[PDB]
Amino acid sequence: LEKQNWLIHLYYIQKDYEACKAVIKEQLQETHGLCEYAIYVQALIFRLEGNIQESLRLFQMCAFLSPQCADNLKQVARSLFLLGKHKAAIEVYNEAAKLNQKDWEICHNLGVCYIYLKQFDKAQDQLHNALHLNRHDLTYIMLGKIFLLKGDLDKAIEIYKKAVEFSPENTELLTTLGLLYLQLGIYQKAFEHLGNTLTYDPTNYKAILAAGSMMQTHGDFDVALTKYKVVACAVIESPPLWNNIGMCFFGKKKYVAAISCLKRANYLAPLDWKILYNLGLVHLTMQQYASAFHFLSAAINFQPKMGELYMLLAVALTNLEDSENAKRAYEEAVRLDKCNPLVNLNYAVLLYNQGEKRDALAQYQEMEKKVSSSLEFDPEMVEVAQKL
Amino acid sequence: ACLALADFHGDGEYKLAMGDLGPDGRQPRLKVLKGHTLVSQKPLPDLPAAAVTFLMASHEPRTPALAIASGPCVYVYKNLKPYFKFSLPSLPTNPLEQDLWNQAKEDQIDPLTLKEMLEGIREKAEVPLSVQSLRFLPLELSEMEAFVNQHKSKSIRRQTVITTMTTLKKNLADEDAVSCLVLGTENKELLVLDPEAFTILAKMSLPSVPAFLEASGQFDVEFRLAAACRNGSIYILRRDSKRPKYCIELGAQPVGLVGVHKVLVVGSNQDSLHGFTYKGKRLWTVQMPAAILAMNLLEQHSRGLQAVMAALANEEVRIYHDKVLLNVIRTPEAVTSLCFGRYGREDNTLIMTTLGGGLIIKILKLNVPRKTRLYVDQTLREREAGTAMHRTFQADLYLLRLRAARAYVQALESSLSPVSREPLKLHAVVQGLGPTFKLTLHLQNTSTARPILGLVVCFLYNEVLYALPRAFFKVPLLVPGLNYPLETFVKSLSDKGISDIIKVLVLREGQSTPLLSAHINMPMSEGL
Repeated sequence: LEKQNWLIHLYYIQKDYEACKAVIKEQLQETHGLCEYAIYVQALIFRLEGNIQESLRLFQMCAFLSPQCADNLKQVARSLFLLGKHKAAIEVYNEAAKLNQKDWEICHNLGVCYIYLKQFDKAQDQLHNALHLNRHDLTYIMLGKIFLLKGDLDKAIEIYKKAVEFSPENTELLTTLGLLYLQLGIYQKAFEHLGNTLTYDPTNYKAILAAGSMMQTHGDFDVALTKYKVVACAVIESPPLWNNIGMCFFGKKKYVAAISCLKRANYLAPLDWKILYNLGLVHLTMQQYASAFHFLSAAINFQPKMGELYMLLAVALTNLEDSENAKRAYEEAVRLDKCNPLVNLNYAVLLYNQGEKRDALAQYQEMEKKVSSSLEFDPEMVEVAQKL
Repeated sequence: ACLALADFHGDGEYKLAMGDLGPDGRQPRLKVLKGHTLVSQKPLPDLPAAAVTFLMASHEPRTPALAIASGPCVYVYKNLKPYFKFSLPSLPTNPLEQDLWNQAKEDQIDPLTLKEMLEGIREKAEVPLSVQSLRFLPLELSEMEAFVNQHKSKSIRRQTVITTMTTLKKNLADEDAVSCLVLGTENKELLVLDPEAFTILAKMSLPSVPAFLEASGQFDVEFRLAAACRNGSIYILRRDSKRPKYCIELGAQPVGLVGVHKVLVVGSNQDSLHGFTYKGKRLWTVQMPAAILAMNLLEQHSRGLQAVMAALANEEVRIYHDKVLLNVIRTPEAVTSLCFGRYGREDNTLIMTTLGGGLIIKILKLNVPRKTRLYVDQTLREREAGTAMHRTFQADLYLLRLRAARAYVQALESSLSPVSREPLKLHAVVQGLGPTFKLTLHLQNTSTARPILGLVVCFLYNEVLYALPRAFFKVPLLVPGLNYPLETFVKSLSDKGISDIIKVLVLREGQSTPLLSAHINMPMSEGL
């Protein structure tokens, strides 16, 4: 039934897929089927190509030939999971498990299936099992993904740290842990892990982007600009890179060369609220007030539950001969803002300039209840205080 | 003689060996000694199946040579028998082959052995509860693998096709302190069962995938095993799965690993010679014009390398001298492994592999944009007249919302949208010049899981210009997710070229308002 089993494996092993197919066809024509390894390798070859339908058919045939084999059921459930059907993949992995209760692949694949099925208790427990049988990097990644989707990074930092603890050369783990450090207050260990990644891969785009972001946050825009120059040619048209480059050029008072990059990034992604907010902010700083309102209103229509957006739209409306709209926009902002006193101070400035001086004190007290680093929000804090 | 692997009968002996992988796992063509000629004098082997690999040893006279038959654990070779601890396979007696040829060994390779000889097999049902070998080698599926009305029993799984063999020798006299048993199986495990203890406490595999160059790789004198990934990334998984940096030292797939008598030679996939040492560093530059298939090396010391040949994809012998290349030929094909089994001091291997099965013995800084005066004048106008621009753009946006809502309502009235609860999508394609055009309506139900039972299509045309055979027809049950092409044959009747629009209305059968519509400008006729 399987005279030339090895030759086929050696041809498939060397990424031939041409002589291996001929030997498969010859073996099958001679044996009239029942080879179970001219069908298996042929299905694996099909799966290597785009096709995942004939692979499923031939894995079905291989399962029919050996009804009590766990690997064939695993392969059939995997061919299912490569398509969109995850429930059937789970129900075939179950049968593959009731023939073998000691392998990590079944548990890892059940985890990644229950992930697509939004069953997080079963996925979490199955992936814990997959760790306990044999710890692998992809199981750690899927568990971190579960703990990020379901809850908070408080549960993901432990898992990613334990993962990077062993086999610390995986760029994905290092970079994701660094990103999750950025997501929290820690900026130091984030830099540590991003540099750890960059030692291995110097041109890692997903890590260069976050490193440049962190750099821009603490001033020193030229270092981030060089970081972006490192990867500019690899990704020549990517909205995030050009948005960060425009913010670099806006940091060092190159407002025109920042509007250029930001508009280029906006053209390549007209639905990205961050670039619209940045364009609005820069057109406010450039004192244009006609474009600023437009871009800030767009970014509002894309992310309406923000506080700074309505503040900047109201600052644009204050210089556009429309003070009632500025009033209602500031009301929206103060209702929708919680931890930014700049909105309160700017609304106090609007009120005091409107001749009220009554509710300006209310906004000043709201700001002082909210509170601290900006050099120019400090002075207006004290000037609207003493003059009120 | 039709090999899948080769061997070396004497690690330091004046002989040789081979392996047979004919039909249904019979490994009884094992060529033999008198290695001056290595003739048809072949030792009696009673092996159950094919030894999908082979190996050698030192403390014994290469007895430790392994027969890794498919579906069975390797076996140390001792002439007519085995030597196995606790996972290596059993004796010579074919456990699977015997059942087919144990009870029903009636006649030759023909249906007059089982399907037309059911005399010596309806009396003997000795291989009990047929699972491993329900079908005899002579017999075929339909009445030999389908005549299991006797038993039709089943069984459980096993290990896999052990597609490697490497063993740290010089303990084969004990055969237990040769603990290295490099079994790179086709279940992707690089399993190493303990030698003479059979514990396989550590079964970890650095392959992470299928192994192209699983063996002949990690010979460190301190036993650092080398494994090759399907991806082409070469791992450095040492003894008891030691952790070492995995070198990715290739651009293409490295499916050419080759031992060199101090280091582990690997072959670059894209016509590049592969040179490398155990610390990642590719020692050698490219030396091969085409894709090699199986390297080797002849005899010199730790500081030393004699003739280190190679295969080719177009099979040219490419003997390589330490200081220079030797030849480039046009002969038949090549192998996975050969052996310089010279009995009489030949530099050359004299091992042959062919599509035809020949057994050879021949011994021959950025792109940030620029801004001109136009830009600064425009920004100055914006800075001096921003309020009027803002106001007039807001007025224009209000008027645009008004007109867009107007046109949307007018389209809803006429139901002219080919995309419009009640999910559908239709568009009509016209094909062909000449008086007869093929008009295919691509219709699609766009919903999670809900079919649409009663729908029907009605065409509106000018009956003096186009002759539609069936200007109205029901549509099949539209399953969510499938594009149904429903085609018709439009035909131009005007002798003069006249292009007139054709409307299509998709509508329910209980309603009179079209569910949706489409338009097609019929091209010119190009008639006669």
